[PDB]
This record gives sequence, C-alpha cells and structure tokens, in this order.
Amino acid sequence: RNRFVKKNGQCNVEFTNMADMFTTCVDIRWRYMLLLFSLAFLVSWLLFGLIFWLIALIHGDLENPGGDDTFKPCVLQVNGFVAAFLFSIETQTTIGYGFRCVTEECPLAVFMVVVQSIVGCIIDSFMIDAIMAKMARPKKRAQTLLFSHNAVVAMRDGKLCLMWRVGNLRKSHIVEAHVRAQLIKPRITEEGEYIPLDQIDIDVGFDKGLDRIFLVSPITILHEINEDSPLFGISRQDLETDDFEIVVILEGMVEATAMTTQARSSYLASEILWGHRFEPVLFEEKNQYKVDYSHFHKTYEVPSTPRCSAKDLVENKFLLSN
Amino acid sequence: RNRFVKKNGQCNVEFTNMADMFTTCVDIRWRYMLLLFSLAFLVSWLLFGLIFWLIALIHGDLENPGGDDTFKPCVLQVNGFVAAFLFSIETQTTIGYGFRCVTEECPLAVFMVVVQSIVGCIIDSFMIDAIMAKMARPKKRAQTLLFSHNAVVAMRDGKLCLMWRVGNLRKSHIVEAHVRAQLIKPRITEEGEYIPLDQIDIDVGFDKGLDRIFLVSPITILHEINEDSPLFGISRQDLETDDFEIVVILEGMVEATAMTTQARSSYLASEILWGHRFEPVLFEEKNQYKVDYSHFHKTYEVPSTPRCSAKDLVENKFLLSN
Amino acid sequence: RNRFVKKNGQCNVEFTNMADMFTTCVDIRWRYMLLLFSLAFLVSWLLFGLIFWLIALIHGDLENPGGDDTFKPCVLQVNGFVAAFLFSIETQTTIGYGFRCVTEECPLAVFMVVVQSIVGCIIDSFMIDAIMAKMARPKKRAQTLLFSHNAVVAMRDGKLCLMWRVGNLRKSHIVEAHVRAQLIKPRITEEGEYIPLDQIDIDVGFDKGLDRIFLVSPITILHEINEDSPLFGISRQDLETDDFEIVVILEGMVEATAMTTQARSSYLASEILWGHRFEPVLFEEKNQYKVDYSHFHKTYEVPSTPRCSAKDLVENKFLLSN
Amino acid sequence: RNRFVKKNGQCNVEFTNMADMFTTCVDIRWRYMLLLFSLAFLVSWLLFGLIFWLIALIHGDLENPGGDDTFKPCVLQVNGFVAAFLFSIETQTTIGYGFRCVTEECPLAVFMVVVQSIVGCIIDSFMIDAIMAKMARPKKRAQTLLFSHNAVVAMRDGKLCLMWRVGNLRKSHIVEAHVRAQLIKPRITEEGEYIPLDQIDIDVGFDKGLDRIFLVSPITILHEINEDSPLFGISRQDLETDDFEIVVILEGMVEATAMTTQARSSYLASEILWGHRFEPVLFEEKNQYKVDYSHFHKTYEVPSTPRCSAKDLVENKFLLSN
Ligand SMILES: [K+]
Ligand SMILES: [K+]
Ligand SMILES: [K+]
Ligand SMILES: [K+]
Ligand SMILES: [K+]
Repeated sequence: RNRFVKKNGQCNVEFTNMADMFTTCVDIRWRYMLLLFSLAFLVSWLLFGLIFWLIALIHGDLENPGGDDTFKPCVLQVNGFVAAFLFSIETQTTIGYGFRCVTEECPLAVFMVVVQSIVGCIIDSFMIDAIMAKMARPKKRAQTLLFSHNAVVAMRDGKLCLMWRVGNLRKSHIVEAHVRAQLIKPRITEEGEYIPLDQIDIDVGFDKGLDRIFLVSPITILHEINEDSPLFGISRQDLETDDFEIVVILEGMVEATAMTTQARSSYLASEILWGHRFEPVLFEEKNQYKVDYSHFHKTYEVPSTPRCSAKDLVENKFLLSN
Repeated sequence: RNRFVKKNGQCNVEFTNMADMFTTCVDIRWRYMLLLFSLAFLVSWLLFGLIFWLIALIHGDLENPGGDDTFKPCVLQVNGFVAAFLFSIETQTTIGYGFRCVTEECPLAVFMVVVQSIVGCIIDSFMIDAIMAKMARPKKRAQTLLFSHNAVVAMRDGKLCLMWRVGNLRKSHIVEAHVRAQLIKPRITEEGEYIPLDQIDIDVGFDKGLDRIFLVSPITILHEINEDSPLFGISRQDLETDDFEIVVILEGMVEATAMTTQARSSYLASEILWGHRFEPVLFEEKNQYKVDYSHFHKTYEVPSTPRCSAKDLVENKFLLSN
Repeated sequence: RNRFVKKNGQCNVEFTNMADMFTTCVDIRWRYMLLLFSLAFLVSWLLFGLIFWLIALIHGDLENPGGDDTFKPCVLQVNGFVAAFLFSIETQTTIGYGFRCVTEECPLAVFMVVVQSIVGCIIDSFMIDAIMAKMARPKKRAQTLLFSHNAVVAMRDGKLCLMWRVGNLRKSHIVEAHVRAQLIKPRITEEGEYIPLDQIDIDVGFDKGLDRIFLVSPITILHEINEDSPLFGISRQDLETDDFEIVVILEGMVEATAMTTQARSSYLASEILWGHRFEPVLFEEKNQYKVDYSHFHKTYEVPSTPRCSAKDLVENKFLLSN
Repeated sequence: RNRFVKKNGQCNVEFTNMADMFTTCVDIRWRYMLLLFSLAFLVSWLLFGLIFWLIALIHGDLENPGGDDTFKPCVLQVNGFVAAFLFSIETQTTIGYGFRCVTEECPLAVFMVVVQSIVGCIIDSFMIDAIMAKMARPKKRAQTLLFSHNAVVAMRDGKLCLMWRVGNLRKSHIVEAHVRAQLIKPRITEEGEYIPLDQIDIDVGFDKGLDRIFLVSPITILHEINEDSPLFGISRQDLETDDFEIVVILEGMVEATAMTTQARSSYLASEILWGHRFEPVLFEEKNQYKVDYSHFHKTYEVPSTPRCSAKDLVENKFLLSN
C-alpha cells in the first residue's frame, strides 16, 4: 500500500473532478503578486495620464503649455502624453515635482486630481495589507517540531508500548501542545463494506489528559498496546508481513509564530523497530541541562523484548496460574 | 416544521424587538466604506482649504498673491478659494506641487500646515487599518468544507448508525477539527413545558475523543444508534412520518484562512436515506492516492439493511435466547 | 455579602499594594495616544529644523539664502528658523514644496535629509501600527451575548434544575461556545480555614460535553440539582435566608470580532426565582422562525413547583416505598 | 539535581548539535532591524541614484544640466552624482523638491522613475509590516500572571493536598484559563531504562474540569495527594531528603494581549512548605472587595498538620477499625 502521509508531514492525496479575494492573495506567488500590483499602478497611471492628456488637448494646452497673461492651461507643462503621464504619476505617487502643476482654470482637472489621489490612496492601502496578509500567513513554515524517523516497540513498566519521539527545535515554547496517533489502512466491514483508508485511533492518553505534553526537552510518546489497541494481536513476526501506516500528529499553539500548527509524520509498519529504545538526548551538567539533537533519531537493541504480541503476553499469564 | 439550518449552513432565524466602531467597519459594505473615507478627505480638504482661504483674505493675499519686495503672502499663489483648496489638498495628500507654497510670514498659516499634516497622517492610518480589518475579517468565506447532501442509516460492524460525509475542498489542512451533531425539534416536557426548538445531542464520539477527525480525504461521520441515541426507537417506517431536523457541525482552525470556522449543514428527516451507503471517493493508484469529488454525494442501496429501529434489533436478540 | 460579578459582567475587585510597550499603546486613551504622536512629530521636526538652522547659520545662508554665481546655500531659502522648520516639516512629511530645497553643497545637510527621511518613515510605521493595535484590541466590546436578568428553579423531566437563558444579539455566530457556572461564597473548612470567596462549580454538563452549546436562538442553560450539586439541600424557604452568588459564564470564539470572548453575568440568591419558567421567544412562522427579544427576560409562575429542596424530594421517594 | 524550570518561568535547557523570513523579523533585535531597513533604502537610493547618474552622463546633462532652446536633460539639475543621488532620494521617498525634476526627453529615465516608485512603494510596505510583526509578536511579555514563591502541603476537608497560588496582576481577564502541574525527576524503569527527566502529571482536576479556573482574585490550586498521586508515599521527613521538582503551569487566552500565554513557575522539593497555608489576600469591604497583593506569597504555620505521608494517614484508618 502507498503512503498517506510522508515523513516531512506532507499529505499524499490528489483531488479531482471537484474563492475569497483575501485567501487568494495568500496563495498567489510573491513575484505574481508584485507583478499584479505593478500592473494595478500602470493601469491607473496610464488611465489618468490619458484623462489628463485628453483634457490638455481639448483646452488647447499642447500649443501653449506654459500659458501667458490671457491663456492658462488646466495643468502646466503638459506638452504631450509623456508629460501628461508624468503628471499622473507625480500626482498619484504624490512625488509632484511641480514642473507639471495643476492650475485653477479647469474644474474637471481639479476633480481629476482629487479622484486620482483617493484612488492612489486606496491602492496603496490594499498593497500594504495584501503584503502582511502574505507575510503573516506563510505557506512555507519552518519545521520547528521534529519527529523521530522511527517509532519503536518496547516494554515500559510491564506493558508493551509503541513509542515515537517528538522534539522542539526552537527554544520558543509550544502552548497547549497535545499529541494524537492514528493507524491508517483499508479494511472491509463485517457487512462487506470496503473502506479505502480507515483511520483508527492509537490511544496516547486522551481520557486522563496525558496526551497533553509540556515539550521543552524531546519527549517520547507512549502508546500502551493492550486489549483496546489495534496493535494488540500484532507480534514482531506479524510486523514484517503486515502492511499498515501510523500517522503521528502534534498540534499546538506555537508562540514563535503565534498561530496554531499541526505537526505530522508517518511510520509505515516497515519503519517501526521491534525491540528498540531511543538514545538519551538530555544530559546532566552541573550548571545547565543540555539536549544533544545528534542522538535524537538513534536507538539501541533490547534483546530482552518479547517477540510475541501484547495479547500473547496477556494469554501467557492467565495460563501459568492454572 | 420549517428549517432551522439550510444545506449551505445558513441559519434560518429572525431577531425582532431587540456597537463598536471596529466591528462596524467590518460590517459596512465596501462601496459604503470607500464612499465614507472619500467623504472624510473632502471634509478635511475643504475645511482646511477654507481655513487657508480665510487667512489669504484677511492678510490681503488675493490682491497680491505673488508678493513683492515688501508684501509677502502667508501662502503663495492662493489667488482664490480654488487655489486655497488646491493648496490644502497638496498639503494633506503631501503632493505639494509647490506653486502654491506656504511662506514664513504668517505663524497661523504655519501652525495650520502642521495641524493638517498630522490630521492627514492620522486619517490615512485609519483608512489603511480599516481596510485590513475588512480583508482579514471577511463576511463571505468560501466553503472550503463540504457536507454530503444526505445522511444515511446503515449497519457498520453490527450496529445501526446514522452517517454523513465531510470533505475538505482545499488541500490546506484543518487543525484541531472536531465534529458535532444535533437533533432539532420542538418538544413538550413531562411537566407540560413547550420547548419551541429543543436541541438534543447526537453523539459522534466526544467521550473517547473520536469526534476529533484528521480530515485529509473525505471522512464518513458515524453515529451509533443505541439506547442513548434519540433515533433509538425510530425505524424506517417512522422516518417517513417523523418530522425532525439534524444539524451537522464541523468546527476547526483552517490554516488557509488562519481563523477558526464553523461548518454547517442540515439533514431533515426526509433527507436521510435508510438502507444506503456512500460511494468510495478515495482510489488506489500506484503512485498517489486520489479523491474524486464527483462521487462525493452519491450512494447505493443496501437491501440487507434492517427496516426496523435499533431498539427493535436489540429487542430481537433478547427474545431469541429465551 | 457584596457582589463579585455585576449583571453587565464587570468584576467588582480592587488590587492594592501590587509593562510591555505594545500592550500600553492598547491601554492609553485615544486622545492621549493622538497627543503622544503629535508630540513625536514636533520633537522630530523641531529637532531637525534646528539642525538645519544651525547648518544654515554656520555656512552663512541667512545672509544670502538664494545664493549666486559663487555662493550656494546647503538648503535654499532657509532665511530664518521658521524656514528651517518649514524645510524640516516639508522633508519628513515629504510635502517638500521645494521653495526651500536641499542643494549639493553641504554633505552634512545631505546626510541630514537622509536621516530625517528614515526617521520620518519609521515614525509613520509605528503610528499606523499603534492605531490598528488599538482598533483590533478594543477595551470596549459591545455585549453581543445577552444573559437573562434572573436564573430560575423549576422541574424539567422529573428533576429540579437551576436555569438561566443566554442569547446572541448579532446574527453572527459564536464558534466553540461553551458554558460554565460557579457558586461564589465565603466558607470555612473542617480544619478551620477561612476562604474569603470559595469558587464552587455548578455543573452544566461538562462531562458528556453538553456544556457545548450551538447558540442560534436563545438557549436555556440547565443545571440539575442533585446529590453532587451545591444547591442540593437548598429549598425555597432557604433561598430567602441564604446569601450566595452564582456567576454564569459563556466563553466562545465570536466570528464578528474574530477573537475569543468571556461573557459574564451574576445571579445573587435573591435574584433567583423559585417556581418560574421563561417566556418562549422562538415562534413558528410558515416562512421563517423568529426570535422576539422583548420576552427574553420574562418569566411566568409555576405553582406546581415543589417548594422543598432537591434532597427533600429525593428523601420522599425512598420513604414512600417503605 | 539542577532545575528544569526557574521561578520566573524560564526553561533551563540548551540545544546542541541541532527558517522563515517572517519569524526571523520577529527574532532579530530592534536596532538590527532598523539598521537592516536603513541599509535597504541606501542600497536602493544609491543603486538608482547611480542609474540616474549614468543616464545623466551619456546624454550629456553634466555639461548643460539646465538645458536651453535645443538641449533638454533627461532629469534637470543633475550636475553631478550628488544631485543624481538627491533626485533618487526625492523620487523614492517622494519628497521631490522639484529642482531636480524628470523631463520628457529620455524614455529610459521615465521608465526608471516608474520602477523606483514601485520599488520604493514595495519597500515601505515591507517595513510597516515588519514592524507590526515585531510589535504584535513581542518576545518580552510582562508577567501578568503571578505564581506564589512556595507551594505548601496541608489538610483541606479531610485530605492531604499540595497547594500553590496563582494571581492575575492586571484587571484584564484571562479567558479559558486552565492549570496543570507536573513532577519532574529522572527515573529508571523496571526494565532498567534510564529516563533523564521523566515528566509525571500532578492532577489538579482535569477529569471533572475543575482544572478550569475563573481567575479574578488569586486562586489557590489544590492537588489531592491520594493513591494516584506521586506524592502519595512522601511524608515531611521524606521531603527534606527527596530531590524532585514541581512545574506549575497556567495556560490562558489573555484579553489584554489577545494571544494565548503559558505561565510557568517551579517548586523544588526544598521550596515546598509542609504544614503551611497562605495569607488571605481578599478582604471584605462594605462597598468593594479588595485584593492586597502584599500578602500574596505569605503563609502561616499549621502545627496540627500530619507530618506523615498521605498513604500513612490512609493506612492508619484501616488499622484502627480492626
Ligand atoms: K509625498
Ligand atoms: K512632494
Ligand atoms: K513635492
Ligand atoms: K517646485
Ligand atoms: K515640489
């Protein structure tokens, strides 16, 4: 069976045979947004520069763009469309070098400077706001949360437990962090219904609230494999044959970014290590604890790990008493 | 009985016989906001343009707007109110073509350029901020979350279950997604109290946390109809007669928009299909799983579905043993 | 005993014998912020206008502010401090009428235009950002959520229940809404410890998740008074004598404002009505349900309501069987 | 054993042997950001000022920068690189004194004013947005939430309870506040696995939802030490010998800042006071309750507090009955 979720967290699914303006600004690439706005300015500057040029022609300002004791142009020094364009830039950008300067003569020209300024003012606001939308809502978010490459199975305090490690790469904390885990596989119900990919919970302590982690130094996430586990009947010899996936999730409000995140990784049946345990990454030093993230993913063998399933172990203790 | 909630999610209720400035900017329509600001500019530009015109009259600048070796206007080239208005625009917009230029002579005129600039500066800030308020808080949000048209009833693993499908239209994930469901109907209590529309929970697994979904490919939301269900006594023959509504809800933090959402749909008793199951939309391909959203809403008959209620089925197994 | 919480939601507590720059901008009043910034501009404009004036003196520009074939001022037309000030405004506001125009002569003056522009640019950014801080984080939030004036006690489906109504004033929904309730009173422990105001939970269905409301039309919030209630032994005759408070809370993410809210109200023992029920505000109309918020707070007598406590009622049924 | 968490809340851990642009702007210090932008302006202003200077040379504007009846410079009064630089500032800042004014002659110069304006416009937006990023996401957040210096152990209503006080310093409320507590210590499993710092929950009422606090006046956080506690076997005589840490956490959405917070403090075994209770900080006044935060941290002896562990107390009542 192919993967649903990849190690990085990416979901491996394609939609087929299937928008708000705000959200689309956050989607469109940077260079396409910066293009898109540059277009919005020209579209305005030309439009207006043209309006100002039309006005400059009808009033006869192209023949006498300076004016004199009698004649007075609507806008001074608009001798052609280039100057009409330059004025329109200078008015909306509000550079306004002033060589081309609007005069009192033409009420339309006055109205048109007014309109352009508001238009120009509205355009800028949208651009500023469009950008912090894109900055504050980045589709590339660095992977502050690290997952181990492998989950493992081992004995903790007399119970068989699937385990995987989660670790924070930034010193910035994660507020209200809580883990989940799911077994992903296709199954057919007792009434012969095919479920393409049935998602089945792997309990990590939601009922007592132990799924709530305080992640400072990398924590190992336990899952007791017992009656109510879906790995209950699965032994090490089954693990090689069996073909399932285990999605591990860590949701949390990350104070670095100030927005909630959903960390993701996957462990296929063939990525899980029976009879293994992780290398301690937290070490005592007189002054200060230190995490060494080089040993993060590393494990070691535990030969004294039962090769049979959790059920088998349960079934043995009942029979030895008889 | 008329509907409370529509298929789109809209609530069908009217308030009768019943504000912050920030929230009202998010309500007022765009064209009314853009009008509203355009007004705010004129109100200022005229106001100031008038103040500058009054000053230009009293100081005698309308008779000699250029000045000479002796006489020096407060602001140059303010020959009328048009030029006084143009100066006020040019000062607050900060275009400042400079033909109309404030001079050193009048301390009031100097103060008035100062005031206007700050006023103009404050106005712009409010406009920029008013707009990203409106962008970041849109009252039209695209329906990223899709609900099936029909819920259905069928047998899963030996239990009678009401089911409805939920699906994500964007590839963007939904963080901390969790489902609810409610049966909406008027009822009268045993002490003769009329409840216009009593909202009654339809359990989808809140107690063990199975109401938490990891929605990548469209999930079917189960509700086991058992002792504690309100559909417990309801059989297929009752379904045609009975008149109730079932609101289905999916709340979740949508990372596309970065704000929490409440997806809504409704299933009236006459919209629920007894003896049906949904068409698989997830299909195996060697490279990559694919969801086909054309089969999203579609179902098929299951004649082997018990036409009696969940209670009836329970009552049968007790009697066959005797 | 005096009140902890008022009807509006305000908390009645004073701190005695007890900051970030961002949060303090959200606290300081508007007129003090707008003052504060106006000061920030003058402080800069004067400062710079002075620097430019000093430069204009040392270079000898006050005697020949125009210049000629030989002499060329650092900045033209800075004949006094007024013009030096006007230039500094015109440079930082970037009006720049241009009558006072920086020239090539003085590298210091050139540096000083550069510095001022960046300073001016940084100042504006802070002002824009300071304002949307204040807009987006308003300390006055309209009371979209309405609480009834009175809680009541009555029989629902064979159990004695304290009840209070909550209602949404805007059509805008409240996402992930959930209720709480607390009994507030001073008490002394069995080991003689005085607790000034012991906060004690009044259960409204947190354990099964019924505390989660879908508030469209005003809901009545039930509290079953049973063994585990603190109103268990309290009868109607005790209610007049007893002196306690009941804080009712509704937290929820309000999509109108897009920020979480904590609605608050209080019911003192003397504000609770034994033997009463609320007036139906939802009415059936052929087209569309309608809530009438004029009957929101109103109740009616129920004489058939047991005047004894919930415990008494429990104690009666045990004794009638014997 | 050294500390994991300090009294202030700081975590005492170092990462060794181990980014998005948005988040890095929130990290970089202010003076380095303000430097960084000042650089961004010069880099542009020089770049463009150079481009304009190159153009001014090739067209021959340095020999005749004014122009005449025949010759007309691309940009007027660009006599050197200083004026070419001044023009580039005046164009991008949009001061545009206008002495140096772009003319119609050179289409390249016209294009270059256009490019610069958009570039300048894009730069400003990024700066404004970069700043409110830094303001809205401060790494220094004032400690609105106060923790007691010491936890204590004492008897409440017939049970041995570890207790610590939490208090709100601002009058601004904390929405959806909920407490946690953890015992931090290294331990070795029954299968000989060393856990550097095993985090173990100290129950404060998550299962019934009593971990949800409504913090107005400073609350004391109880932890019943019973069978399921990790302080169950620990007596006062053990407390001096034992070496463990107790991290206390309060997460909550703080309406002052409008962002979720994670308050932290620690109590080492040697910081906990057996046989003590806190000083009442809430006092009755006719008008208004008052909290006095001077008595916040203070306690008093309770000699009638059992010096033995909670288990011992349990073991005594079983034996006295026999
Ligand atoms: K300008
Ligand atoms: K200008
Ligand atoms: K100008
Ligand atoms: K000029
Ligand atoms: K100018």
